[PDB]
Amino acid sequence: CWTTRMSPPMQIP
Amino acid sequence: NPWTEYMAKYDIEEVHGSGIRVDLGEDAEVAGTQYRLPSGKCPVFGKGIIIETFLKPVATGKDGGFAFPPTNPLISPMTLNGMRDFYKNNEYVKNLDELTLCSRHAGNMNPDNNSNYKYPAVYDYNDKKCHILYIAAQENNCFRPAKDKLFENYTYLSKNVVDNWEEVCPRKNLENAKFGLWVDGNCEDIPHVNEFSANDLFECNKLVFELSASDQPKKSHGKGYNWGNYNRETQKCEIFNVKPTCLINNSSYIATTALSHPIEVE
Repeated sequence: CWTTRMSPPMQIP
Repeated sequence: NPWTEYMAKYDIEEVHGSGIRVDLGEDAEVAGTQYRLPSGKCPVFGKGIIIETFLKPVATGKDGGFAFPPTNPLISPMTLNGMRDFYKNNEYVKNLDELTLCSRHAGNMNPDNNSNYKYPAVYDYNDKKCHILYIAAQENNCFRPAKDKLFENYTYLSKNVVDNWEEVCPRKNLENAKFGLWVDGNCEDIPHVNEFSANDLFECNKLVFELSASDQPKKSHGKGYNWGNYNRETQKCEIFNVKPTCLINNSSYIATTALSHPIEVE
């Protein structure tokens, strides 16, 4: 449901 | 004033800059809707939320807490070692102290389709776990913020917790010391204080927290009754709302703040 702001950007559902 | 550098961390209005009891000093937008959210720059030692517990995952799909729901990979709750391993390629994050790391970890999760909404967090020193709070609300009195024996190892963290809080934020209580105001080469007593009876330092710290800066009626910008001189002999919690600028040596006193740990002394 969330997307990481810091690189690398991965989507945690 | 030779106390300037030392007393700098107790200028809570400057070093924290937001509410303590209730921290909602900033606003952020999520998909076109404005939300209030914590923004204090200092960690709040011993602060938790009492629900008439809150670190339980929030109910998804209402007997849950304020914390993040289960994820894959599970990023909340996450241990200190778990966080450091998770950011092992990020040199700007992996070596942060446990409190700042928890704050940056919570602020890493964007619920928007590049907004500035960053979740607050709670670091539990007991089992060294970082809990990302999905619910940023702190009082609805139904729940309320408070310092408790059950909360003594919790640490309420906003998104703006500075990485050098150890240097510029309060933590320890000052034993054999008394907050004062520096006037003409001498440290004078706080001219006016509000005396609350307190059995020990813990109870005094609890009272100061209850009366401290709050961004919600029961933005403060850090203004409020954030300090307290506890006389351990007369059992008086002397609470005031002006920043101290020096220390008076007095074995009967322990200097505490709303941000300070309820037990630790130095």
